[PDB]
Amino acid sequence: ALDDIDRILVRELAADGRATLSELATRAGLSVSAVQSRVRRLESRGVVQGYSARINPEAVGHLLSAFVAITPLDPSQPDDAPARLEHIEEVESCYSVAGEESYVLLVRVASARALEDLLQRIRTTANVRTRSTIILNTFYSDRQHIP
Amino acid sequence: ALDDIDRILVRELAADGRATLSELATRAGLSVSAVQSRVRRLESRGVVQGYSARINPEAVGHLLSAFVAITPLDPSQPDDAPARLEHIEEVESCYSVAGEESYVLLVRVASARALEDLLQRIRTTANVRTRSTIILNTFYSDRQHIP
Ligand SMILES: CC(C)C[C@H](N)C(=O)O
Repeated sequence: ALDDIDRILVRELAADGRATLSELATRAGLSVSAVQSRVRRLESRGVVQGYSARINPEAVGHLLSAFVAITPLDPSQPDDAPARLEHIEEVESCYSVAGEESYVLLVRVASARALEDLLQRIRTTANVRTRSTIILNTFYSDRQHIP
Repeated sequence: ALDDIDRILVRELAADGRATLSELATRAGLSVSAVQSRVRRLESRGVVQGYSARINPEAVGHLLSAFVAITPLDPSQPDDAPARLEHIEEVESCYSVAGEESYVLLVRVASARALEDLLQRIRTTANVRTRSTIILNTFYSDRQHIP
């Protein structure tokens, strides 16, 4: 249930998550109260999940990033791997995936040696084997597309 | 350097892109002017790159997401696939990687049949082979860590 106004809003907020209400209003042709109200509804259905500064991972110390695919050492009991890895701050994303492995993580770390220590924490806390793909360079990311 | 006032600043902004200059400055131990100018140098030094709302992709009609691993077919040609694909909009992310493939893409798409289309386009436009891994579920996605 996304009408055209909602599409302009989510599209403007994808590009600028700090658009103020007056800017959005005068872009959608609405009152500032109507915008507030539409935005609130977007947030409470789960259309807008939240708002974030896009931080440069190199500037804060994360010089190495990697994809880690993980697969349960014993796939019999149901899977708590996402829940159990939620406590590891260096895991930034966690997806379940079709094919041979069961999840892919994106992980960020200070160095090669910090990566090896983190792979150990991952194997032990979710009881998983790991396959690691170091990222060499990010050309662009999160380029969110509203059709 | 990142003066750890700067650290409490980027942590607060990573979890809330719409925190306001006022509510920051408090939990920061500063003034709505100090806080305010700092944040402008953070965007200047490329430490915060942007602000974005986090849009749920299913809610806007991206029912299938995928990692698409790509390798150029001819190594006598310049390897420019990131630039070559930058105009295709359903490629949300592009990374060069150290593993089997040269790059990894994250792609979002309407349906299994639209993915087939998109892959064929990726292949004919960069000049690549594709190997894709279907995302079943996002448990959490860019939860940025600041040490
Ligand atoms: C989500 C996973 C436990 C499923 C498995 N990797 C498959 O492709 O069938």
